[PDB]
Amino acid sequence: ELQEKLIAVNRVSKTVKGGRIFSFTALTVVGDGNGRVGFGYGKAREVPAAIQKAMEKARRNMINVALNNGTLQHPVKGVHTGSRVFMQPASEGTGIIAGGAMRAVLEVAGVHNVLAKAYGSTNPINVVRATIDGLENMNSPEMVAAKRGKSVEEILGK
Amino acid sequence: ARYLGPKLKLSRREGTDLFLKSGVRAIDTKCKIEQAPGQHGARKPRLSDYGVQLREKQKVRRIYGVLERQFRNYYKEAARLKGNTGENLLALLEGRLDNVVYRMGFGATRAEARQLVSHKAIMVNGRVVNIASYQVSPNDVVSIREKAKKQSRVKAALELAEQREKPTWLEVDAGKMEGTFKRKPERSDLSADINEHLIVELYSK
Amino acid sequence: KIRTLQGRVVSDKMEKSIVVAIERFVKHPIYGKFIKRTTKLHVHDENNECGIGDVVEIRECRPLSKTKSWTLVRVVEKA
Amino acid sequence: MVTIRLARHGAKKRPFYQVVVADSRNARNGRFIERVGFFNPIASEKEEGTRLDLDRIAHWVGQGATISDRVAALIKEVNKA
Amino acid sequence: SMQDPIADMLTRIRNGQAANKAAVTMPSSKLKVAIANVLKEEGFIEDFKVEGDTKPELELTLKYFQGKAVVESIQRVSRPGLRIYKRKDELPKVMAGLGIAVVSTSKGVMTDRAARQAGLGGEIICYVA
Amino acid sequence: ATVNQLVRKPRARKVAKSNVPALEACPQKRGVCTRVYTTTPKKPNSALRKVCRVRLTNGFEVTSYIGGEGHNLQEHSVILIRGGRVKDLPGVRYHTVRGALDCSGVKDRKQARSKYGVKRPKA
RNA sequence: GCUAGUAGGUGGGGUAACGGCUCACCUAGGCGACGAUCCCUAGCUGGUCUGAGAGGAUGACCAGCCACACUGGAACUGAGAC
RNA sequence: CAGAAGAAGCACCGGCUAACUCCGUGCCAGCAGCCGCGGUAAUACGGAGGGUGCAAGCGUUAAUCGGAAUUACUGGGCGUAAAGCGCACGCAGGCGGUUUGUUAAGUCAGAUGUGAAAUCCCCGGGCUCAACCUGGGAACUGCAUCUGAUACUGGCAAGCUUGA
Ligand SMILES: [K+]
Ligand SMILES: [K+]
Ligand SMILES: [K+]
Ligand SMILES: [K+]
Ligand SMILES: [K+]
Ligand SMILES: [K+]
Ligand SMILES: [K+]
Ligand SMILES: [K+]
Ligand SMILES: [K+]
Ligand SMILES: [K+]
Ligand SMILES: [K+]
Ligand SMILES: [K+]
Ligand SMILES: [K+]
Ligand SMILES: [K+]
Ligand SMILES: [Mg+2]
Ligand SMILES: [Mg+2]
Ligand SMILES: [Mg+2]
Ligand SMILES: [Mg+2]
Ligand SMILES: [Mg+2]
Ligand SMILES: [Mg+2]
Ligand SMILES: [Mg+2]
Ligand SMILES: [Mg+2]
Ligand SMILES: [Mg+2]
Ligand SMILES: [Mg+2]
Ligand SMILES: [Mg+2]
Ligand SMILES: [Mg+2]
Ligand SMILES: [Mg+2]
Ligand SMILES: [Mg+2]
Ligand SMILES: [Mg+2]
Ligand SMILES: [Mg+2]
Ligand SMILES: [Mg+2]
Ligand SMILES: [Mg+2]
Ligand SMILES: [Mg+2]
Ligand SMILES: [Mg+2]
Ligand SMILES: [Mg+2]
Repeated sequence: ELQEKLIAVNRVSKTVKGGRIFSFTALTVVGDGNGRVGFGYGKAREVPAAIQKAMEKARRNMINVALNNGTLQHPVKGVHTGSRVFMQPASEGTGIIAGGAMRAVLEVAGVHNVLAKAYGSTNPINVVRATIDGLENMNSPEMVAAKRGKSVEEILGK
Repeated sequence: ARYLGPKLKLSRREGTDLFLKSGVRAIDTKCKIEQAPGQHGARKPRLSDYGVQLREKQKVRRIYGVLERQFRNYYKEAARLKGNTGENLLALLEGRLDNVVYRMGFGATRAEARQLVSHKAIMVNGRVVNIASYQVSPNDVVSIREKAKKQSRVKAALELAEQREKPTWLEVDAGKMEGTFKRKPERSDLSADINEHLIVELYSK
Repeated sequence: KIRTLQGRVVSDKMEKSIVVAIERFVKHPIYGKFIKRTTKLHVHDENNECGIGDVVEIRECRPLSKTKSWTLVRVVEKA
Repeated sequence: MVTIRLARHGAKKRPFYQVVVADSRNARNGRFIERVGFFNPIASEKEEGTRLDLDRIAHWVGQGATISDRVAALIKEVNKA
Repeated sequence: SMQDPIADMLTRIRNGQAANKAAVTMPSSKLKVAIANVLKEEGFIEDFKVEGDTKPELELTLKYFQGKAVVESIQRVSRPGLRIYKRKDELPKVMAGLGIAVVSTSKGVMTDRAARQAGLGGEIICYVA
Repeated sequence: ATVNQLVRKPRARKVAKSNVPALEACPQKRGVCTRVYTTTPKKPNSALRKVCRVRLTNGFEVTSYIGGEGHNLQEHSVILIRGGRVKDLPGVRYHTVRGALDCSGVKDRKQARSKYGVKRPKA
């Protein structure tokens, strides 16, 4: 039911009196392929434990995205820390034209066609955060009409 | 300009049957299909995303017998043509004369259909065509030449063809050894084990 | 009708001649900002009516000297 | 003088002439005043092998343009439909 | 010194929405009133009124839907340092048509869709989304 | 920068200098070896790398690496050089083309033969 | 900072033709930080390569325009050439 | 007509980057675009077996754009990463509160002329296919002129008081 993807595993270190203690971090995303997506970040002495923790957090941190037939509603910009991302809808058959970190998020969320670009820092943790922020801030015609007190036809008419 | 090596190694690398043999036997009884070729073939291949895209593209290429320059040209044409690029690419591949002959059943394999086309045994709308990459238009008629109607391999291919699923976009008469290309096959009429969006993404890398 | 320019007299010290500055308002090709440009023309001024600062009116004609190919029509405004 | 002639285009062994009006001094495939038609000598059956703007040709002839022999033959064939 | 009252009006709207103000008040002008009319017609603001004779004051009543400001973003486009004019065939689309662009045409201030229907270009005053 | 400032002084592109100036934008250049010798690499590497000081047909005098195991180059040998820096060798910006002019190929080479000018063995 | 035929005017001459094109006289002007003058490089365009675009780079082949013809200079003939 | 008969190579395989083992060597010989590799159990040097990618080509070098939002118009920055003149006054320049009228320069609309052909793109046609050739269109985002629109910017005239 839920598609899970491991985006990056990194080895970090802290120094103690006897020397360096290594550990691992895992960044993952989960999604239902129908507008729900979440990301998890886990730390452990071992890679499988870190990955399991990340999946556990991702399953709990899901948000909702208003998709339009497997594409975005409109161009969106997202930002987190040094990472800036830009995404726009594309015609059917275009595919996911995006870098790896954005691609995992978009694919588990269920975006099938999109043109994307990452500016600034391409650190995967912050790129994932910026991508999810843009998707969560995307608007749909229903929301726009409701908030403006108009009808969907008046929003998208002549 | 044509792959001339062992055929089952390609299917073993791609992890599936590519219909590179006639089908009189089983791919499992002819080869270790579940195992990749070579000394290290038993290893579990961890594939990156680029590896997955590349393997999908190579699978389609090996199925249709097309080399890289021609396939890239096909992709460029598919992107240029209106509509869904992956579906356009699949339609362009299915429009090839050798593939049309194989689907009509005059060749046991696509390689055999290609040899039949090359050796001037195939006619399109009453003219001899020996170009394997010739594009077959709708309402076109593909027929076996009269001097080649006596070949036993054509009859063997015809009796092997009905053992498989009949293409619904063609209309074949085996008595006269001739068929009509009624229309371009839709995406539904093609195999569901082909992910053309992987190829489309690969050619954007 | 006849194509015609309008400008401001910046010099009149020549005999029967004046220098007229014509201002154009054009969009910068790269940055899109509308900027002012100036072209200076030598104009034939018979009777030496024009003075420095007057807003004058000019048209194109045959060459009259090395640098003169324009001639004065009327004085729109006098300084 | 002004003349109406054929400029050879197309490919090797497969010529395709453009019927053009030109100052006769210019090179055969060079500067021309106005294109008035075309002539394909290897045109297949059911394909238009010759097309001429007879109104423009007559206008230029009235203005004083001469006509090459091949273009005159083409005009005769076109008029003899 | 003050050199763009329109950008000032837009900023007052933006900051008031951010501060959850019921209404925002500013010195009035005919262009500001025309822009306010477009905003009200499109439903981005609730109402507006002009009070006073010698020093007219424009008040705009802001709206909130579910605890969130209706004006998600409002941005000056043409500005004194750089004027922006667009022809009818190149009128911008805001948020893939979900937002509006306020355009000053020879037939008055209207949205980009209205200018497209009238077949007119003009000056792109601002984007609202 | 504001648009006024850019109108006054436009953005300036930085010119990039070539890392192979002695080639003068040619794919190769012919030279005559004035010296053939060995040299030691920069740390953390250690070896006796084979180089030659060569005077080119355009008058440039440069140092060129001699790749491959063993070579037949000496003073007055006429060689062809191509672009390519040797990271651990200080100021060696060019590579000798093995198998061109007086430079022979590498003996008993079976893999990557075209990179060292070795003909296909008759096997 | 540059310019004395230099900028303009009158008259004569000259050209197929307007014109400091040339000559005599008079006026003291003309160009220039919206870059004159000087120095370095360069045939120009339709186009070509790249790029999502905006741009960046480029001007071989084909076609339009220009310039040159061992080097420097000159005219003759001619509808047209220096 | 005859007979599979006359017709396959090149680069790569530690990561980026698709593809792994043995033997030889032992900071040597050597590799290398970068990270780096080589010190006696080297998937990085050299050979072999196996494999990967292209294929009558394959690699290398040179050179341009890209990736480079790394000159940022679209589309960047300046407390501490590079970056606010030591502080001012002020010419040129850029910018300009509010109302009415007028003008129509900017701006907008339409039309006309031009924007050579070829090239690019779309729909077709002919070479067995394709490259290639070719019909028509679209485009040439520009310039000029004419006729209109007057909200906004500019000019002109008259004001107003909230900036000064
Ligand atoms: K790390
Ligand atoms: K397509
Ligand atoms: K004169
Ligand atoms: K070392
Ligand atoms: K002179
Ligand atoms: K004179
Ligand atoms: K004179
Ligand atoms: K371009
Ligand atoms: K250009
Ligand atoms: K000369
Ligand atoms: K050993
Ligand atoms: K900027
Ligand atoms: K106007
Ligand atoms: K006005
Ligand atoms: Mg080929
Ligand atoms: Mg003159
Ligand atoms: Mg030169
Ligand atoms: Mg770019
Ligand atoms: Mg040239
Ligand atoms: Mg000579
Ligand atoms: Mg004469
Ligand atoms: Mg000459
Ligand atoms: Mg790999
Ligand atoms: Mg070993
Ligand atoms: Mg090796
Ligand atoms: Mg750039
Ligand atoms: Mg920066
Ligand atoms: Mg410091
Ligand atoms: Mg600092
Ligand atoms: Mg200070
Ligand atoms: Mg001050
Ligand atoms: Mg004002
Ligand atoms: Mg054209
Ligand atoms: Mg047209
Ligand atoms: Mg006004």
